[PDB]
Amino acid sequence: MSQKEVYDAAGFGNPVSRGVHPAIIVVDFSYGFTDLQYPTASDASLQMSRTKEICDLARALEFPVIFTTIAYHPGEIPMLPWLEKSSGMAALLYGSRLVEIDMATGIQPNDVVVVKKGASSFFGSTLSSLLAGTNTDTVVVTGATTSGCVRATVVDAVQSGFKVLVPADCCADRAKGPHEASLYDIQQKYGDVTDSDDILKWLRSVAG
Amino acid sequence: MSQKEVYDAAGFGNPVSRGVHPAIIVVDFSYGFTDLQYPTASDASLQMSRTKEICDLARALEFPVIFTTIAYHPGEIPMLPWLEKSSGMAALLYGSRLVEIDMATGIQPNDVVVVKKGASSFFGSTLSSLLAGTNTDTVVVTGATTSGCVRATVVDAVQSGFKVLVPADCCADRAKGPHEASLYDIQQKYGDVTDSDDILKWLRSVAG
Amino acid sequence: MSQKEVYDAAGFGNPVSRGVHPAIIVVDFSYGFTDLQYPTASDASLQMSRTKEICDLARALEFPVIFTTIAYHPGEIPMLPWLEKSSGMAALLYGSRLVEIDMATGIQPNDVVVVKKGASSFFGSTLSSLLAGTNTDTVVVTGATTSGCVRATVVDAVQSGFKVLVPADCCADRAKGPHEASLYDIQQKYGDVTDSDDILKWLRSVAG
Amino acid sequence: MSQKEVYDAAGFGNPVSRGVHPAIIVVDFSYGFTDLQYPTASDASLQMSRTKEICDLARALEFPVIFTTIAYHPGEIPMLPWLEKSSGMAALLYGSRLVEIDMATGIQPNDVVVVKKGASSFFGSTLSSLLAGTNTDTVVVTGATTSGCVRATVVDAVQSGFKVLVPADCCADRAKGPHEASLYDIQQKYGDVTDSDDILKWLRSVAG
Repeated sequence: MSQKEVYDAAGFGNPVSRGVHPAIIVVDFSYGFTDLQYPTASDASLQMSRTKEICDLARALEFPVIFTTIAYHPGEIPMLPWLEKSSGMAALLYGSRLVEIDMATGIQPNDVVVVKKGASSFFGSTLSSLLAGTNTDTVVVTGATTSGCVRATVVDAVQSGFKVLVPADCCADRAKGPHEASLYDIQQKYGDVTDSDDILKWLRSVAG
Repeated sequence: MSQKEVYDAAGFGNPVSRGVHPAIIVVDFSYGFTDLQYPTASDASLQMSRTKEICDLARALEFPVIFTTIAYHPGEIPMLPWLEKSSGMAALLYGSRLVEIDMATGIQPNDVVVVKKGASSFFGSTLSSLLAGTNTDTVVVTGATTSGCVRATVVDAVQSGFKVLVPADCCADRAKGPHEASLYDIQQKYGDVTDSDDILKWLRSVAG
Repeated sequence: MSQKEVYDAAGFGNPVSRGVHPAIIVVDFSYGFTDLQYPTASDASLQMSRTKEICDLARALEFPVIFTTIAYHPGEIPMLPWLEKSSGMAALLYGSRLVEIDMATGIQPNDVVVVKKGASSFFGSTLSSLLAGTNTDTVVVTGATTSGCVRATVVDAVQSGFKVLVPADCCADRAKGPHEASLYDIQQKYGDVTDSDDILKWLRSVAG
Repeated sequence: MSQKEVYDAAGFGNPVSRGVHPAIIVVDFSYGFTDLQYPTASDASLQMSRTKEICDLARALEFPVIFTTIAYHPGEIPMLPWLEKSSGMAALLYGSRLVEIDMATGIQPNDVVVVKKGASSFFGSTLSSLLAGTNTDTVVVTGATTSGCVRATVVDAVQSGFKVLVPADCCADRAKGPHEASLYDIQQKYGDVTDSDDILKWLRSVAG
């Protein structure tokens, strides 16, 4: 059997039947991840403009739009073993520009920001409670990086009881390889990989 | 700059300074994932044998050895959106042979089994509590599959405050591509990828 | 100011605006907690019959009905510090009668049982995912004991994003004092304390 | 039999065998809970002074000292059902004086502050990860209020795998009844209730 045949027989890759209460999660489009002056950053310019379109529509339709950022207090750095492996993350300190949401996302004062300490937007955060509290059934995940925080957020979203959509053109990464690998795993096991055009049309449809 | 230089500059790929309270986590070496009569399974013959060596030594040294398995009640199936995407997992039912831990692992009567409903062994489970309760500082993660439950468990282990070691020869997957992509991401961001020979020598060293 | 005036000015004791997607959580009505032959048990006979009425109605109306039980593998006992304080709980072993749901609840084969290791039905369990996955917005909490597992479950339910109702006549405890104290705290801070008559009428109303 | 005999027979009230890696958790000694100009506050003058002694010693011994606070973005308010019941908490806004830690605690610039959205300091927060990451085995819990955030934090600490000590003279509440009821439940089921004198002597003993 080919890999495609193996995954098919294993029952992977089924489509998600989308719900009627969407929410947008924008994962770590902070300057630390989007401004190339910083060692941890990637080129996310196109991805942020696509994400802005999605968020602008969702916000106007009164669907939840939630941004995430990784930020640390100095005393937390030696306490968290993730920062031993991923030591570049220690630069993401409260009060620094690195932790601020990139303005290219079109973030507005109303928009809730959730601060987290790991990869997943759900881990050690209030995110699940906000989604459950707004009766969310379907999440659209965007952000940086595809192979890191985005993939981790996607796994947690489906595990938490939410259907997951991922517009590939809204996900940025440091390299094509890990980007493609995570989108494959997501499409097979965790959510539907699609594009912003689909998302936009879909959001208009559920509002209608 | 090259991918290697980008990840280096971003602060990834640092070694783990190993602790002195090890625990072994054996992720989903149930018959459902190891016996090729089931379409969800992979060839894990070598991997289980190497995992057995690690577990036997750890158990003899009184380090926690914890096995995980995915099992569902019929009523849970329509409740969990993961099962929409990965519908093959719905075969993993309480009372079935699919959910039983494969005896090739060497599992003993008093070894703890954690039942979970998703990919990560930590998600919606008692795992973090067992490890914190035993003052564990370093986990060795093994099992099936590398790109699925293993990877998810590794991300959660480091996020939960445990240093992570992953012996690659103890991890099985249904395809080479996803296996290697996950090992890459782990080595960069989440833990140290190594082999069973290293783990065995290391466990004896902490015992000494 | 009187205590009543203090709590009122502090903004406590507001009513809950009930949602339209109810679920019933039956906390630890296992024989270990309901059969007086066991040291950990209380008289829960009246409470179980009221709970049975609620569950029978909810089940027939196709609202989720979920039972919880505390059960341990022998190897878990030394790992969990809760069992150092509450050592009677160590008797609740898998395969024992103590962990079985009391038949007086009217539990049916279809009903999902969630196994947990602590007080809260949400802690280290799949409960939140089942409720989110069924688009639940309002939970009715019943079980044993009011001051222990019930109160803990109630706190976690509201924290998790669900509105909470507690029929007092469905909650059993070892003594009146702790029972009354927890119902007070719940009414002030966490949910609406009411009775089974109210719940039954309310469930019929949302179905209608 | 009497209540005392019932709790004894049920296996409650056992002493905690204290560990050797202490951490201090200071629960919500923010101005919102300690400054009587705010209707959510209680007199915590003595309690903060005794907590300061514990924190000063722990900090000098390089044991983690972690402060918690409840803070909301305006957008989060309609999302969290806890705020429907306990509407006074909606005053606890980012940027306000209400959410700042009271300087009477002795809090130092590099002491870690964890922001949370509910009662328990562990719920939807990074707290468990910080404690596991520092190999903490025993927590001392202090703060406001005994029957609310303190109690919830204590339940979660033991559930999360940490032994719990609660110096009663470091816990403040807005009424005597709930304070005593919570201390009773804790002493029976979750941790050891003691005083600051004991904690100070104990901390020096583990240091020796």
